[PDB]
Amino acid sequence: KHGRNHKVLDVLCSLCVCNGVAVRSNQDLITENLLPGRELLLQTNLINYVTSIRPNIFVGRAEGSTQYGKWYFEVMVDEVVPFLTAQATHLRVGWALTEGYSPYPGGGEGWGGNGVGDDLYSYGFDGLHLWTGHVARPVTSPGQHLLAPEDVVSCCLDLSVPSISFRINGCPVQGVFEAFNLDGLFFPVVSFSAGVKVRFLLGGRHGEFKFLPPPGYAPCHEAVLPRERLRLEPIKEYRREGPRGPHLVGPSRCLSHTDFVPCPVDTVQIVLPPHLERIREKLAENIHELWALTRIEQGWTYGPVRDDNKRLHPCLVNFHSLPEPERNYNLQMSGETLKTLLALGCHVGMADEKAEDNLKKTKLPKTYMMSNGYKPAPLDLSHVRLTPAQTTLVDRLAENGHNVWARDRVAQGWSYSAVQDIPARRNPRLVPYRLLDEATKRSNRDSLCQAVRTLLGYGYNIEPPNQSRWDRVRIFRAEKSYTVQSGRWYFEFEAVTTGEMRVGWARPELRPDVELGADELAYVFNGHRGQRWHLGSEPFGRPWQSGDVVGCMIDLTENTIIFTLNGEVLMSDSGSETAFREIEIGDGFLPVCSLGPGQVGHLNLGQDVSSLRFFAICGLQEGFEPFAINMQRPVTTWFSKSLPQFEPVPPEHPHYEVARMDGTVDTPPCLRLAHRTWGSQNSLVEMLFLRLSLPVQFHQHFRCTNRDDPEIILNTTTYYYSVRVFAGQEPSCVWVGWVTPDYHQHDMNFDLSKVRAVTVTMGDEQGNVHSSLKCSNCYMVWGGDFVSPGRISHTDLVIGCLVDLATGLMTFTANGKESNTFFQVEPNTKLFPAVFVLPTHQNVIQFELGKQKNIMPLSAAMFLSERKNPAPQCPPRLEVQMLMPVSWSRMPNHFLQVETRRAGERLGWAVQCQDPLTMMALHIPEENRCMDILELSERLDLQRFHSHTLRLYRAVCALGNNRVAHALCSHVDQAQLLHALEDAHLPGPLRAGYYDLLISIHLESACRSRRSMLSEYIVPLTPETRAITLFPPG
Amino acid sequence: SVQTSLIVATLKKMLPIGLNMCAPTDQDLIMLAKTRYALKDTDEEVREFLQNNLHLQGKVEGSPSLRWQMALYRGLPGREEDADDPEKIVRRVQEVSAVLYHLEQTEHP
Amino acid sequence: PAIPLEALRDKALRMLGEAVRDGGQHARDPVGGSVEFQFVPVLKLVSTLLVMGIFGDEDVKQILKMIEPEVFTEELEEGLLQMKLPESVKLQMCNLLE
Amino acid sequence: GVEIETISPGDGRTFPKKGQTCVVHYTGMLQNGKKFDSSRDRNKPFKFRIGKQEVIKGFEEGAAQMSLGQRAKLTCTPDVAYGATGHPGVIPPNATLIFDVELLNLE
Amino acid sequence: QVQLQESGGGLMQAGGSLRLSCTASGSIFSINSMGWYRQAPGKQRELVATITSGNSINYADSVKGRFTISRDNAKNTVYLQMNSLKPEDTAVYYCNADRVPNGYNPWGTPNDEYDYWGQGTQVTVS
Repeated sequence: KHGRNHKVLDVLCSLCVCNGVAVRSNQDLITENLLPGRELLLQTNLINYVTSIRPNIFVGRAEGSTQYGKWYFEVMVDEVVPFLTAQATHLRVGWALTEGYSPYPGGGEGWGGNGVGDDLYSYGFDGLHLWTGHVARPVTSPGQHLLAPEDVVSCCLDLSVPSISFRINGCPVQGVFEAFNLDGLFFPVVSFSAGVKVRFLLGGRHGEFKFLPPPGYAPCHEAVLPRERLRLEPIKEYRREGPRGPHLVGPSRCLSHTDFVPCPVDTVQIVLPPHLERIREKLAENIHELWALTRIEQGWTYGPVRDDNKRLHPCLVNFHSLPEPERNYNLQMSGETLKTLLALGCHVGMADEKAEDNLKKTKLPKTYMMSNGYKPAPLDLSHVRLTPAQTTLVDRLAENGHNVWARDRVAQGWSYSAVQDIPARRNPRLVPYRLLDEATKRSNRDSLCQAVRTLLGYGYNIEPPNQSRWDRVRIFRAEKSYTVQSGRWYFEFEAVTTGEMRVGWARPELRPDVELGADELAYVFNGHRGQRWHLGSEPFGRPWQSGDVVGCMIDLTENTIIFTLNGEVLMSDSGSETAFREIEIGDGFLPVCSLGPGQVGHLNLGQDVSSLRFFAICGLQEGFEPFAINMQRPVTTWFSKSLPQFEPVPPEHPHYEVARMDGTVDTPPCLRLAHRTWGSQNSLVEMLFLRLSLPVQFHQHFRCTNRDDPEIILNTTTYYYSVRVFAGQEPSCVWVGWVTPDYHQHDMNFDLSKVRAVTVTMGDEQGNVHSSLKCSNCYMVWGGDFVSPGRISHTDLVIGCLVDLATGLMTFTANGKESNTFFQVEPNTKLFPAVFVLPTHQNVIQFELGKQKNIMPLSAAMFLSERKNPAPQCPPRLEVQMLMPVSWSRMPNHFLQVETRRAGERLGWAVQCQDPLTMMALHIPEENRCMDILELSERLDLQRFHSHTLRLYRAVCALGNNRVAHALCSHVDQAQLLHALEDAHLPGPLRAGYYDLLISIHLESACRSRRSMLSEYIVPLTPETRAITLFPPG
Repeated sequence: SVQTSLIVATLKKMLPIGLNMCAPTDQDLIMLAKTRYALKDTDEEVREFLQNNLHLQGKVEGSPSLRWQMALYRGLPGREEDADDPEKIVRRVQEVSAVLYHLEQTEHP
Repeated sequence: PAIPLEALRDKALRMLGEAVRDGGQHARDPVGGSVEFQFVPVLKLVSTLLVMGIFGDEDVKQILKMIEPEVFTEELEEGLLQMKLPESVKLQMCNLLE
Repeated sequence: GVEIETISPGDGRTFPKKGQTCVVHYTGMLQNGKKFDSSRDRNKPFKFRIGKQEVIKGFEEGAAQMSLGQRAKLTCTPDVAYGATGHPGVIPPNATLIFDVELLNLE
Repeated sequence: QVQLQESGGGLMQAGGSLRLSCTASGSIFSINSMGWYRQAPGKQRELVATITSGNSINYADSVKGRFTISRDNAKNTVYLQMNSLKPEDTAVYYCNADRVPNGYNPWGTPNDEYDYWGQGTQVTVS
């Protein structure tokens, strides 16, 4: 009720023993009443790491997209090793979304090992289940072997109608994924544990399909982008390997449907000046000159007749003596070129000022035998050359032509494919202009450049014309146990790419959301432009390039930081060597670096001196020391995880306030969220994502579904909370419902359409579907839809929500009116009360927890102790939790090695992982998520609670309670204990606790029993007894 | 100014060079000679007391902090095994002592 | 509840061996955070196993030599007695020598 | 009564008979998904006679029904023993079970 | 977009006089050249006759066949008077519209890219 405290555990297990006397009664009662329940004490397990690999083939659907909807691929298993290292090799294959599916290694939902189907942004099939939302779904198939080796499984996807299908060993499965959102781009994904070998079959060139695709679905190998080569890569990675060693990489520039759709400028609405007709035909005449030039350069020749294919020139005169068809043919496109110029901002009019007279018009090949042709080039480029502004104008003009052509091709219906299937309207060059290779770009802009030369020869007067994006930034900082408050240190940062790369020293309590340098807790230097950053931008040094190493020495004796670039001290504008001065001792400083989107660096802290380049150039004789040099193990580092997470409300927040009031009369106990600085300067207003901390879990199965009757209240199953919207708050900005632990959407232009709901349909294999089941990661409704007011609304809406632990029927109630919408979820959903709001008034939200007609309070739902009490209550554990954009997370000291390579046109690409890696995971029961156990090295409160939990475990089985010790062995396994013994990154208190727990639950009674007998020396008469002598014979 | 004077500026530009010769293990003898010049003695006298204090050479095994520094100093490509002559060692330590002692005098006068 | 005694014996002997080697190398990153947290839990394990009689002849020979090599070898190496220690590790060392 | 569902096929031909001590390694959970009894984690397989019912009765029935080399999830209804007043400290008195047990080297 | 109807011909015996009237309407653009294409059995799209504004027949492939293509720009409906029915004429026909007359392209590849193919109908020779 009050929360997780160590002092409560001390109070509990003061009953463990007294003066060295065990109390079996209290020991068994505490064991039986805490250890089977398991909602309070955190639990720890051993798992093995997983890795997800994708092909770089991103295909999606939107309004007018240039992509095809249907695609098909296969995976064939070479070999699996089941139950490797005491855990089954998890292996799922399916489809995943670039925008939303981030499979960060280590931790996550459930007990970690998050694969394809452990989220609503990806759907997979491991052989027997269609995994989605961390939930397995058994399905009947002809062969149920869970991807045994030498088995080939196909998977196809349709975007025009949302559909995902699998064909295990050629035989299709009886399940189909459908009704999923179509946002972003979908790619194949294979999630695997170690000790596995698979092959990615893409058909056609890269590999060959074992089974031909069903009609409609196309091979994925043809969807490869023109400038991209088919490469297997980790999906969302923050670390790679290079020449020097581990290379830290930042985020990546990802595509979507927005850049796959073209949006051109309409040029048919442009008025025609006289200059239109001024140049419309002189451009056409030079165009005819290029026509003669092209037929000369080709195998064609001179002729009077109207057939270029037979070595004939239709015009047969220098000036085109062209009929109505071809005259209009050149007329309209010359005009349209002028229309695009005017629309996009190029000026119009060609005042040559004797430049036409200067124009030679004498570059004639003279191959013509008669009056045909005789069109000479006028040396437009030689007389007047292009300028870079005009060349970029050429690029965007050809882009506009590409986009209008793509627009009409899409309107009639065309698809992108690397093979140009004309009868299928397939073409590899219909995607927007920002994606075609350099050949198409040059071939579509070179004639435009020649047209620009013609304009220059004509003397043309043409003149050339809240989301902080935490996803694009990543902060990497050494662990807070390595802080230095004295000494002189030095750590290198090597640059692989040139981007927004920041490097320096930061206070250990730096905020992950705000970027480096903006806060006073970061003395950082951005080497993209050389500028340093303590409380703002400051010009300094010089911008760097690829291959440059920055030295970043700090000395706390002189309270300064000095940066070196390639062994030479960077110099400030004023000429000062030190970038920052007058630094207080503070709490210490830590090596930190920020990487922009698509940046690669090498943060060499200085573990090995020979690897540490340029240290002798600057630092060996200067008295500075390599940061973390003598430490044998590599330094653990923490990266800013971009996955948003709910955290408890901070009372230190200067913008939001929560007031908790209990004992209210004619009112349930309430928590009011208000804006501390509404309508003031520098006030942040964004989407506020609330969530009450405690979960609500359904019963195991759905066996049976106003001064109320006490027995009916005791028999009820439903619960009801009410959120109250204040005057001045827009009901259209309020969303009330139910969040699963898997909710990680932080977008501030929130729409109910953006939520992820997906349905799974399992039926007869021959085509009679019977079972369908829908799920969603969220269950809000749109408050504007509910109010239907259609303008300040002073009325207070109590938009309350119902939930019954049986039959999953969730109905709503707005301003005392039953709701026409309902939701249905399977048992054991573990939902959370939630409300989303856009602050528009001083008073914003009031959570209200109480009872209603035939209604059991939500407090009685979330707390088992008061399940019979109808009185509403607000114990300190329940609280408002707000979403936070980013949070720190540990990077494991070792990552899974994967070897991926292609073998042949038939075999294709193969993925192999052999070395197994095991991680200990600490699972928080309420949030249904696990962190790495080593992550507690900076989470000191959870460290305190887990150390005291180990103390509880030791002393419930202390003093020879072998029954309870056996009961403990389920919680704490033998292999678990062995790994906690062997590892070195375990914190101090946890290490001592686990060692003493092993001794207590396995060796304490036996050791005591032997110790009580070592006092005596009862010795019998044996031939071994006559063997002992005082001095052994040397 | 005094700090920006070009003589001290060249000197501080050449301290990396001017500490490149001496071994890190020699820093004990550096400190003893440091006090020796602090006593305002002549060059001959400080060198004589340097020879009198020669045997108090630092030990590589004493601290791992200087162990890897010795690894750098021995693995330095320009270093040679014949440069272990105590005469060259004492001349270079007394010279470095004179330079940086007057240097710290100018920084903290 | 049971657990492999011979596996625990070899595993703990190896763990304290690498702990002694690390204490020889004088790292600035002691396992767990401090020399105390590096040594006291392992020494509790060794003391409990020793009084429980699990260790064999060759194994206690290793333990003796690796507490103190020069004095305790039969007919450089930094002993656990040889290198300096905090209070709690000394306490467990005395419980081992007893 | 149990709901036995095969996971990976095995021999499918040799089934345990009444009067044979079979050796099985398993990972037992509750209906929630709750790893508490894992002989794989303990690295020690478990032996059981069929007929004496030294093992829990639902596991005994499902183990008789599976074959060597094959793994199956046994969904054990609470009518299996210690379904009321269960083993203290590990299992609350009234709850379900599941066991992803495979049989290896049937004796 | 320009979404023209391809029709004309059908099942016929050898040497069958067929008027393949491909109808085009609802199109302001790509009214210059109105080409005819043909998939022979196991063959690519072979152009047969590309009429042009002013009723100008194009001769690039299969000039020998008496295609006799005609069109008026008033209604943009083309009609192909194909009598010669060779065995390889047992095939399918297509009707494309574009504003680049065949045998005349001094701009580049995008101008050729502007084209609007047809439905596709069988003309069978027996």
